[PDB]
Amino acid sequence: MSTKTKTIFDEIKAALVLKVIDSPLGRKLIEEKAEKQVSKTQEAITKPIEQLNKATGQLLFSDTNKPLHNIELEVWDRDVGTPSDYLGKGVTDQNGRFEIYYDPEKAGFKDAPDLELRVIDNRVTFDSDNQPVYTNRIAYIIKGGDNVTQKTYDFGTLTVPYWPYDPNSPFARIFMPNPEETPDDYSVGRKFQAYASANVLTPIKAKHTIANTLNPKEPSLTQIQADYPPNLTINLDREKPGYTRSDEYFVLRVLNGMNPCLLKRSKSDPNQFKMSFIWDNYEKDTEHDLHNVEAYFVLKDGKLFPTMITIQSRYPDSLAPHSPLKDREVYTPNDGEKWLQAKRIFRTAALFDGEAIEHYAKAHVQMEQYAVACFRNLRKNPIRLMLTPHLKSIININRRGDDLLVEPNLGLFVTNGPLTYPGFLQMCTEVVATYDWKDWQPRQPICDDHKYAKAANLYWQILTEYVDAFFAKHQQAIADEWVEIRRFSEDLVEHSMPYQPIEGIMANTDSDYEWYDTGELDKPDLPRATFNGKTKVIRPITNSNQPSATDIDNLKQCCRHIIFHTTLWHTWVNDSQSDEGGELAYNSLALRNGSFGSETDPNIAPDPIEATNQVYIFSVLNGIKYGLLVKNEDDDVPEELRTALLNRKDQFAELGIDIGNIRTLINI
Ligand SMILES: [Fe+2]
Ligand code: NA
Repeated sequence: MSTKTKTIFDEIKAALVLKVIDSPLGRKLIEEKAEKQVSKTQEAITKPIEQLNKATGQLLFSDTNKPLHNIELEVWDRDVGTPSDYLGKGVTDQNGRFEIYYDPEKAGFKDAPDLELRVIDNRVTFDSDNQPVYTNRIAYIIKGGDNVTQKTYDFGTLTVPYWPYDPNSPFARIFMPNPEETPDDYSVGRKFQAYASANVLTPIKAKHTIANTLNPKEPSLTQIQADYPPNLTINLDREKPGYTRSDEYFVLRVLNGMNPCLLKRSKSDPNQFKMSFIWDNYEKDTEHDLHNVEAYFVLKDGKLFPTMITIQSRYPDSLAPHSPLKDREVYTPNDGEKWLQAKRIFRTAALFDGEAIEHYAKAHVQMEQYAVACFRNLRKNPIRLMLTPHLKSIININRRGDDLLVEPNLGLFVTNGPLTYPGFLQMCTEVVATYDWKDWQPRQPICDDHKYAKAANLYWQILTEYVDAFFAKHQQAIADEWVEIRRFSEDLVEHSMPYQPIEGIMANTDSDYEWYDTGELDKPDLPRATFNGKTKVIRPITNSNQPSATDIDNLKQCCRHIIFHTTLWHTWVNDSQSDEGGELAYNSLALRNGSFGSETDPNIAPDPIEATNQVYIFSVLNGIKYGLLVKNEDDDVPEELRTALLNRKDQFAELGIDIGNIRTLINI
């Protein structure tokens, strides 16, 4: 086997690299990498303006050719084999035009400056006394004329690749071939936690992988499970045997698990509920099985009990979408082990769906567009201070997932998922083509045990208070620089997906059943705009250069949406990955060879390498936990939000939630 040797050397290689980085050598390089990307903020050139010289011009985005507005510019002298010299500061106007006053005399050495224009980025931090701290970063450098001896030097109109859009993605994403040159890097802490976690967990996965080549049936599932730390379900079953396989727990995790199911209620019998996963739209891979599974529940006295689970499976042959299905089967809670096996199958469909749609699609992809637009257009406007800390760093993790999670042949969700890469992708494009911010609100609690709904609504009201307060406080500044909000809106609409009414797994085909709550769902009746000849999925926040009641409310809602999904939602879906899928016997992204058998059957379960990679990835992804609202390890979370969340600590406690476990952003 040609693959065995290279696989081994690759696992070894990975291990060694992690040794190097998770060490003094690695840490020094990381920390210094962080320190160099800080631009020393220069002081104003106080001197008579007549005695000063000037440089003028206009800056445009390289991809939209729109003005690069309100961005800081520094005039420097670039000298060969000599340190550069600072000559003057200034900003672009809303048309990207600039008239920088610079002093040639800070040349010192030469008779005339050889000009160099720097585009300057910056992050805002709050100090001890809650006052803004501006930390610069060099965004771009343009070479200007040499021997400049004119009292006005003009660059004219130039383009700048500032946060460019990826033209090869079906999604609005940043263009980042080299993730090593991100314009928004992680914190050194986030990096350190990552490399540490990986250094602990990777030698295990490596051991298993190397072991698998020596014997394709080894290591056992028992050995793989043992060699990793236990998860929630293992612990639970260690206290009370078989608890997590019970109906009560099945329902609880359907409601509040990693994939918190938005159930369908019956129109005739409002006590009847169901959840459908149908994959007729998608291409099955050759290894795993595919199951159209539907779980039915009844509501009795504020409790949800499972009534049946129907399973309709693809033949192993049935690869292409809409290929033949085996006869649908029906399972009730008294059908014993076939009932238990049905519950496991449902769990796996729910886990793969949860990772594709609820996680990767709804959280990562949907929020990246807001990130890119935000950092593209929000500078002078206070809303920046409100949005950036939640949208920062997400470009990094998505670009990483391009290799780690959703790579055409090596990514976990593709490989371990029952679909081909085109299938998984199709799920993603399908749902993201319908995600908008307008009139969006969290689902309502079906019952008292519906923890996620209660949690989500509480958090939502917190966000409402926060947003209202913030908008009130910075009203004048928000209005004064509303143009930024317009450019923000325009970038969002223009770069979003073309709208496409829902289809596939998340589309209801049932006449009897309707979504019990529609607040999170797509509102097709609400008008959407058109760009480039297609109706766009994201609705515009504004189309005027000054705010109005409508426009302001629009912005407030968009802000609520963004903050909600970048904090609580992603927290919930991501940090629940171990709890749902840490134990192989209980859950996986797919099943094999009929999917029916005892949960100890290694033929049904993932093969050793898929298994170990499953547990590895879940444990890593939930094991890295940097960036929490309460902890505020980056000192950039506006204090109003913090105090709003802290104020409501105990109501969250009453739902078994620590507000300190709520992440600030998406960076894992
Ligand atoms: Fe994530
Ligand atoms: Na696959």
